[PDB]
Amino acid sequence: IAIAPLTITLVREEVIDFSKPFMSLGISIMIKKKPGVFSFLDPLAY
Amino acid sequence: IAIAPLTITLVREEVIDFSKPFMSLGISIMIKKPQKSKPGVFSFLDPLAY
Amino acid sequence: KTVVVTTILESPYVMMKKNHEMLEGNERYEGY
Repeated sequence: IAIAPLTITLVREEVIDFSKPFMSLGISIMIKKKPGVFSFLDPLAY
Repeated sequence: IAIAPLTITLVREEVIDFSKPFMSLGISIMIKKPQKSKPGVFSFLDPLAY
Repeated sequence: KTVVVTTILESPYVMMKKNHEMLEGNERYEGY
């Protein structure tokens, strides 16, 4: 018996009996989650 | 066979056969879509912090 | 053979067709 993070796929199902899924997942996305002191002069160029 | 959204429970699995789930689901929360709140009395000071 | 595909009436799983008066057979029900 194999207890591992194995996805239930069509090719795997036909040859290996898969138990009930203990967790659900899917493809997701992620990204990378301080004004200057004299930032009040920003609207106009130096 | 029964093609219905039946929850895979222990008492059901002991007496019937369940396949792999065709959808993932869980408990969530209902709230009303946030309405525009009435402005406060002293809301003219909002643009600048306290 | 013909299999009785029993199902329950639940939204949005099975709708009751608005024009099912003249429909017969499997055409009465449509849904998930």
